[PDB]
Amino acid sequence: NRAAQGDITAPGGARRLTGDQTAALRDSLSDKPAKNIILLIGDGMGDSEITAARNYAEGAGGFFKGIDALPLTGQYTHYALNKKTGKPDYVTDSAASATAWSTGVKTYNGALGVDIHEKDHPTILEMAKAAGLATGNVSTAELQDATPAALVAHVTSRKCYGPSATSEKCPGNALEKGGKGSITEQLLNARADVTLGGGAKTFAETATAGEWQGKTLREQAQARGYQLVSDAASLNSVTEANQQKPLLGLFADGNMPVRWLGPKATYHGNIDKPAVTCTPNPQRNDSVPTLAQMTDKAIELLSKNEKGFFLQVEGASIDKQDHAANPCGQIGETVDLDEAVQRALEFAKKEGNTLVIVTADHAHASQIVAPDTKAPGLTQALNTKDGAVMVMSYGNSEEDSQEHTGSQLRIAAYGPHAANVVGLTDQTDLFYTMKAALGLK
Amino acid sequence: NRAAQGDITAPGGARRLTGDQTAALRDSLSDKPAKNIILLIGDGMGDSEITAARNYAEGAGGFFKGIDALPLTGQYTHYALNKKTGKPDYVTDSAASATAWSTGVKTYNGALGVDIHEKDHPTILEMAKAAGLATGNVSTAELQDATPAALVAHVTSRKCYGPSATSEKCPGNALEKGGKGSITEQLLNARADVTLGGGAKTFAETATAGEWQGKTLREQAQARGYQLVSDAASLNSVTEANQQKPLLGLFADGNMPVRWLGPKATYHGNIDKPAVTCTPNPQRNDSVPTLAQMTDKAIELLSKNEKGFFLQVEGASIDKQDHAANPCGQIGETVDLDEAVQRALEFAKKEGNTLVIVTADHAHASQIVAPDTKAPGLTQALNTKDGAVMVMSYGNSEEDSQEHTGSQLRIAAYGPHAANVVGLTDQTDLFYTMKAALGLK
Ligand SMILES: [Zn+2]
Ligand SMILES: [Zn+2]
Ligand SMILES: [Zn+2]
Ligand SMILES: [Zn+2]
Ligand SMILES: [Zn+2]
Ligand SMILES: [Zn+2]
Repeated sequence: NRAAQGDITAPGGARRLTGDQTAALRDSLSDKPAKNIILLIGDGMGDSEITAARNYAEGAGGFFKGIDALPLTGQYTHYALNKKTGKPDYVTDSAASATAWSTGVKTYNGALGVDIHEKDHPTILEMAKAAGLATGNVSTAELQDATPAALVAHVTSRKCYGPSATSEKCPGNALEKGGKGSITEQLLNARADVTLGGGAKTFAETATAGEWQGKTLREQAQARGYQLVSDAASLNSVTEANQQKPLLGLFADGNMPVRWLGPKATYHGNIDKPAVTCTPNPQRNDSVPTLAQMTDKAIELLSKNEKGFFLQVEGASIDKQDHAANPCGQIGETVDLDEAVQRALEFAKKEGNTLVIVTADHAHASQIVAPDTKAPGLTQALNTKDGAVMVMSYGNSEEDSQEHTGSQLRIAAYGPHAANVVGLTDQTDLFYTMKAALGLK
Repeated sequence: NRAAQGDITAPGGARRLTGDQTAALRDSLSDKPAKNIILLIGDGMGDSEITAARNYAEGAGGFFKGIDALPLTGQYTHYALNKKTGKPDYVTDSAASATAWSTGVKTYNGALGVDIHEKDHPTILEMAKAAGLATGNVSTAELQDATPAALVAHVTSRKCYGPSATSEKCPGNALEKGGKGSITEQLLNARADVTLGGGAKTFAETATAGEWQGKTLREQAQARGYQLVSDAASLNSVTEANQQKPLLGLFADGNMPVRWLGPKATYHGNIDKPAVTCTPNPQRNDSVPTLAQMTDKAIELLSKNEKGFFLQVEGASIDKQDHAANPCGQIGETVDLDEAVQRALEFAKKEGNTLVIVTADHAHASQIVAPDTKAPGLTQALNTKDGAVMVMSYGNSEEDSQEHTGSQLRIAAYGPHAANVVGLTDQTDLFYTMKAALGLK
């Protein structure tokens, strides 16, 4: 626990520590192998986003019981490459970053599972599976989106969702041109044991070539032995997931719905609008599983493999609501993630051989600023759990989408080999940390 | 060393790690006493600021040999308190934040060494000196400015530089009303062995009461046994500093000039103005010591003391140039600090009983964004060491001054007790960390 000790107005009352950490920390260090790994990604979840969520939901002196509880921490850099020059491109997108931690190679913005030369490289999930480990890939995004796609698809543009877009935009990748296929087709080939998220829509396309031609990708999935679920009760009734019967959960047509609703930040909104309180999203049907519920089932199913498992969990819409300049949506998706993280830590603490990592793909726009701020972008005032006003500012785009930022950001870990996130590292080190911790080749 | 391995375009070439860190970090873990501490603060130096500076000066895959080299890292919270309510104020100023790590108690914005009830609390410097340790206080700001002033002064507003402003803004601290006096008067009473910075201007005022009434604060210093220096050569030639002959250096009227010149960011500056390369500041005379040089003399003089020393070093103008939306200024001052950090680490590695800590008082405005960004605030394109463009954005104030932000930010450390900065901590923990490390009371 790292909440404030007591009365934050008094001496020592805002302390998060109760005693010397040296012994505890020594004891947090083990370089025995990891049997399992859970990687949780908050898309766009930089320190700022963590801090704003913490402040709103738990109070400034509060503590995220998942997010904030990983004891080994550092900062890592997630710059991409300029595709022509090979030089750094200081602000990555989700595809280049996800490619870095999943393959160990930098690449250009938009690219999945390929380097700047457009050459494929195998992913941590593929190398898990090859070693006979169970594999999970979970996200609140449409499953074609960069973050989950990067683990199972090798394509020259992240827009290559299915056959249609792939033919037009990744001709080199398209099945009918002899390539590996669209992101959705490659996802079906990769056959992780557990794949849960949104993105049903693209499954309605029919393949233009290959063994399942003329059939929707949904049909292909059924033809190939996959159990399809599409809501929380059907997911919960699944009793196994393996190579003979892999699980594919499709819980929405595009992105899964956000947990909280609030208004969009506006010009001078912290000055001209009253403070806001977020509310649970009245549009999110109770029958859509949450990210922690997706995470439960995935852990439950994968932990059955005696050899071990690799699991990626993405809180995808932190980023998407940060783009939308929607503090409540943004914060709620961070709360959402913290719940999934608690699940992971609770399994990992009891199992004892599980390395859990929590970070983001890149930083974002949202800034916490003073209540009287007069800023040129979009702002909004929030009433926090402390009963004070926090203002959030989105000040880096005049267009309709607040943009990523280049700042290094937090990475934290618990479990075997967690030492390797500490100090300054690069996103590509995380690939090798994962590879090594599981003893893969 | 945590530079990129090799060819950042190739598998594994952006890695910062050369192998498994578990055993190295184990060996970084000592709970034996610290004999000395050196605390370096980059004012306004958030993770974004570090990143921008590294990107520019060392390249994206580069490594600050000082700043980036401390092996035990975490993230800390620095929210202040509303004076009336006692609730968190999510964006601190430099006075509340420096009060927190220097006394271990939160306070309101603009307060120095006092809590929200205006009650004094002892500082780590005062406590060091009482235990017989040598003490230094160094900064590129005027020495009355919040960050250095917090170690030696107790006032209700940070604006109470000398007798003149203290009588009218901090009437309860004014000497003529029976208070402890202005920041400058209290600074002189506290009598650190070594005190170096700017702020000569205020020493020209005359005291309104007390033993040295009717004399200038400069004459008071002389009369009280202090050796006064005003430039690098005179500073170089000092051979001792102690309670009989304490050292006070005053190297500028107000703030010391910055190291680098470049133009101010402007609206659409990344688009309408060409890329900038920073150059050295023609206004900074060579006779002005640098922060590293100040740090050198300080370390050398203070290390005479057999029992130990406490030293704080502030790269103060990272913040001020962030305020002024001036990337070359901001970056130059971060490079300046990295040098002073190198001095400190070199000294700690050789002496081996010294805890060194590098952090910031709070986060700031500057954001690294994409080259074609169209932002509503102030931007600028810069040519980095990698021969690529980085754009920087200042997007949270339509006034002449860009504003602090509340994100938690990096704290890093090296030496005995440095475990206590790892994970999530509060800025007030840092006080207690320092205190227990030095066995103080
Ligand atoms: Zn992203
Ligand atoms: Zn994503
Ligand atoms: Zn995004
Ligand atoms: Zn400051
Ligand atoms: Zn300062
Ligand atoms: Zn400031």
